[PDB]
Amino acid sequence: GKLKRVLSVCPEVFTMHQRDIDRVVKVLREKCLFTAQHITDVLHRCPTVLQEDPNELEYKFQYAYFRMGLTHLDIVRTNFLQYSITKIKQRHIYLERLGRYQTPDKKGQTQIPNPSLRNILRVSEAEFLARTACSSVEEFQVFKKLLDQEEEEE
Amino acid sequence: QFTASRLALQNFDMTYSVQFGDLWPSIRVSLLSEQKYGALVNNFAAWDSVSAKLEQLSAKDFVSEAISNLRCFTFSRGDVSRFPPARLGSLGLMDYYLMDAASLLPVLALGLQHGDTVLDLCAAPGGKTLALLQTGCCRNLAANDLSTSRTGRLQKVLHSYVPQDIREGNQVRVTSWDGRKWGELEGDTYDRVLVDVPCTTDRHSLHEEENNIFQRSRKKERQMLPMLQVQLLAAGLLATKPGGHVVYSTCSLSHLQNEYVVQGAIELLANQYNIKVQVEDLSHFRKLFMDTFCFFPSCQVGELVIPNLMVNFGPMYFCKLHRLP
Amino acid sequence: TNCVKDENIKQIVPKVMELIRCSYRYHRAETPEYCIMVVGVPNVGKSSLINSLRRQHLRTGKAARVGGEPGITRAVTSRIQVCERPLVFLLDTPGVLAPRIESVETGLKLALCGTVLDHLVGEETMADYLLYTLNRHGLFGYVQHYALASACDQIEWVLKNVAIKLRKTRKVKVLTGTGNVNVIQPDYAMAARDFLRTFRSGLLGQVMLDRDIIPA
RNA sequence: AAUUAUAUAACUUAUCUAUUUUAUAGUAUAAGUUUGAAAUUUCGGUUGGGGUGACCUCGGAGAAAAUCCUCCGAAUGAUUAUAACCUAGACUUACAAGUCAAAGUAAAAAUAUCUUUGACCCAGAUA
RNA sequence: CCGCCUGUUUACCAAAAACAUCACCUCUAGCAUUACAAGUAUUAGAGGCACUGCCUGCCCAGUGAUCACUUGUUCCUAGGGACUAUGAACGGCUAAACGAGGGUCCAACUGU
RNA sequence: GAGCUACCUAAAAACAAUUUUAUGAAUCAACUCGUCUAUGUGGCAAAAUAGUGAGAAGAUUUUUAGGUAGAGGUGAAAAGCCU
Ligand SMILES: Nc1nc2c(ncn2[C@@H]2O[C@H](COP(=O)(O)OP(=O)(O)NP(=O)(O)O)[C@@H](O)[C@H]2O)c(=O)[nH]1
Ligand SMILES: [Mg+2]
Ligand SMILES: [Mg+2]
Ligand SMILES: [Mg+2]
Ligand SMILES: [Mg+2]
Ligand SMILES: [Mg+2]
Ligand SMILES: [Mg+2]
Ligand SMILES: [Mg+2]
Ligand SMILES: [Mg+2]
Ligand SMILES: [Mg+2]
Ligand SMILES: [Mg+2]
Ligand SMILES: [Mg+2]
Ligand SMILES: [Mg+2]
Ligand SMILES: [Mg+2]
Ligand SMILES: [Mg+2]
Ligand SMILES: [Mg+2]
Ligand SMILES: [Mg+2]
Ligand SMILES: [Mg+2]
Ligand SMILES: [Mg+2]
Ligand SMILES: [Mg+2]
Repeated sequence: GKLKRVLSVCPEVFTMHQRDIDRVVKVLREKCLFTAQHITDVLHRCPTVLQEDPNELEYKFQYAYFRMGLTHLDIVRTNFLQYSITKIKQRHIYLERLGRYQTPDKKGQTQIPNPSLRNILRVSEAEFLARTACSSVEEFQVFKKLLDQEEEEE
Repeated sequence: QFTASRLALQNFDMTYSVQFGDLWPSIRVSLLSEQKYGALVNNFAAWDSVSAKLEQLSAKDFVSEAISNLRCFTFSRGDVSRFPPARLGSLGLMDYYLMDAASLLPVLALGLQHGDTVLDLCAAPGGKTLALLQTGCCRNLAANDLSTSRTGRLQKVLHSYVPQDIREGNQVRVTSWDGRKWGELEGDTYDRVLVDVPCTTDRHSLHEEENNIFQRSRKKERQMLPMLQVQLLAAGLLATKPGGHVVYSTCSLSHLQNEYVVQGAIELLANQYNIKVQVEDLSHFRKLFMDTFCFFPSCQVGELVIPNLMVNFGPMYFCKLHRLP
Repeated sequence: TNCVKDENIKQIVPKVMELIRCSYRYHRAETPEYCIMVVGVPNVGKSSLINSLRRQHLRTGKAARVGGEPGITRAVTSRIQVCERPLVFLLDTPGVLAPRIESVETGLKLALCGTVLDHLVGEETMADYLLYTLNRHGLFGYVQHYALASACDQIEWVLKNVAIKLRKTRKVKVLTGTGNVNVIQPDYAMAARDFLRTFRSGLLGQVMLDRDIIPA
């Protein structure tokens, strides 16, 4: 069954050259330090990762590992890598600046309970703003444009 | 080892969260987000020219719309478009000054009347001085700054914008002396006086790491700020003539630095010097500029500018004080 | 509060924070880290309270050595992390009893609670007070743990029976008219030590010492 | 930490083979790229014990030619009538660096006006 | 009080609460002629950690029910297709037994 | 340089008596170790003596020959041991 889902979402898995597959897998092993079982889980759960180029998957994983304070198990069980970087940064940064999210410190502790990763990304924008952040849709659109300008300067 | 910016945010969350309650997040994100600039024309050489080009850029003068002689162009609500950098005009004067729009509100509320004398107790580079000296028609305006390096900036701005003839005459007078001492020097001299006391500079404090008031070494000065602010406000209150008007301006959101300082100055002046200061209502001010500004009205004395992502023109606190005698 | 079963240990933090709110903080006003101190007479569970809070909020476990004897924690130690979200810190201090114990009865009542090392008050004397209080309160639960039939009011008699139940004997020098002779005897001292232990465990009944003198 | 890193491990291009209609595969080597087993070298100064903050060069001002003595600034710009070359004699000065300047000649037909700092080597840009 | 236990250690100032230890857990590896091993996932290697039983419960789209719509993810252009298909982290203690371990008490005993 | 010591390989050896649920069980020799005290401190000894103690059929102890070598070896990690 795992092959069936992979083939449907990513028909080019067989066609792709050896180098492309090895680089994606090697990034998950050497650079992302995922266990053997997790590599199968990520490939099966989000087949599009193979399409995603290297050095961009690594950035997304490090974004969760360091900036969001997530663990390997959380990343795999929530299909974090499935989502696009733009959606991750827009929603996470909005929550962080609002003060409703906070990085786990060295001790591993957070002063405020962090919203569940399923609430941050999986849910719709309307529910995400209304429930997790309790903001207005207009502000989020303005923030997106403001964030976009900063990336260009970055 | 938290940085100076980290401490500033850490302190603000502890206090401003209580003061502003549910509104602190919206303010918190807005402060961390990029600021919104409002273009102010130089009148003078390009009194018409700059206005036409800015209108093509879709920026609209909020002051002119509010009236519906200071005209400041700002973009529409929620529009993130920036302003092109100011350029030198044919006559040798700069096209416009790009500054925080809310910084110009205290000047607009000072109610300058023609043939008046004005003092800026601490206008280091502030465009407040430029706005006052621009179309104010105030005879013998005076500027004083504690520092000399920032005093240099003020002359730079005046030179670029103010024509020599206006500045050449003693009608503009720049000084570098203690503001509190200034009260004794010139008592009951000036009709209108603007006092912008040193403030915690919340937005700049978070963004800028260097010369941040929240640094550990400068803790002594940071704690002493409320005392110093009261002294400067009292000195200006002494300087203003009988029946004069003064406005106390502060950038921070702290209740200690906004409401207590003004009332403390009134109480100190009422007792030691036996002078009564009666505040002037500014509620109508909120109604006029609500389009281009959002204000937290609960404040007993003064008007506070709250930064929101829709209108990121904060943070500013300004209270108008009229000397009854 | 009960610290072995972690009962009512959630309510402490909300109340503790509420008190700090109403009060002032002055020098530490800007610090987001809350530190508080636990003090009391020895063997009251000060060190237990620290661990019990640590696991109810921080969920890490035991951080202060806990013992069944008075005077285990010797000095004011460094800070120990106890909570995370409020972030309160607890300081642990050695138990301090008193310079003077007011009434001697006040000192007996504390000896029964384990606050006083029974060896500088006398096991036998403490045992008599325990029997005296246990009989008045009607909690005749020591006549079933130890078979005592009708019960009694003489400490020597009850101590005799319990020593028999536990099959304990000593060689004790008794002083008689013709000289000194070592005679095998039932162990009254060991009986008193064990009799107090069962009281401390709680199997002899629920007792409120202050019920009689200070009912208020 | 700085400098390296054919230890391994990957890759890419050559080279060499086979095949192949240009493709594949491989590879006694060379050149790269990624990892780092290792290798080499270092621990400025002023700071009761520390922790911490700081400070290290020069200019302005008081004490008055001392100080862990007390203050303000600078690593400037603005302003322009654009401010040459050559040459007595002096200042200051460990050295190095830094100042003032008659005469003569030459441009023009009043100087620039406000009031500072980085050597050598070595790299740049040009006619 | 500490360590499960028998063991081990600083030859020559530390024998211990340290190390090891059964048990439990994590990670790596699908394979042969010199170790692992003449072995093959119930195996082997690397490492962590008292076990035992008892608790807590991160978590695993929603809404109408094997089922319909909104989501989610991708594309084609805000429209249109394509596709979803028990248990983490932890704890309080088997609870005994054992010890030239570290504290304490009673009895006896005594030139301390 | 592994005739000491650390670990390993090969070939060998020793363990009385007394109890026991039959064993990294118990008591206690030989044997191995080295707890505590006194003596000794150029000593009998460059780590001993005298008592007192721990284990003593086992992860025990011991003998012979071989092996691993300093950018290293060995280590039930004391950064311990390798004349
Ligand atoms: N039954 C019961 N026993 C408790 C409770 N709390 C503590 N104990 C018992 O008390 C002892 C622990 O006390 P402890 O925490 O050391 O107290 P302390 O005051 O901090 N010790 P010290 O005398 O050294 O200052 C243990 O015997 C423990 O079982 C409780 O709530 N109930
Ligand atoms: Mg010289
Ligand atoms: Mg001349
Ligand atoms: Mg042991
Ligand atoms: Mg042992
Ligand atoms: Mg030994
Ligand atoms: Mg030794
Ligand atoms: Mg021992
Ligand atoms: Mg020893
Ligand atoms: Mg251990
Ligand atoms: Mg021992
Ligand atoms: Mg005795
Ligand atoms: Mg040998
Ligand atoms: Mg035998
Ligand atoms: Mg045995
Ligand atoms: Mg023995
Ligand atoms: Mg034994
Ligand atoms: Mg060994
Ligand atoms: Mg060690
Ligand atoms: Mg060590």
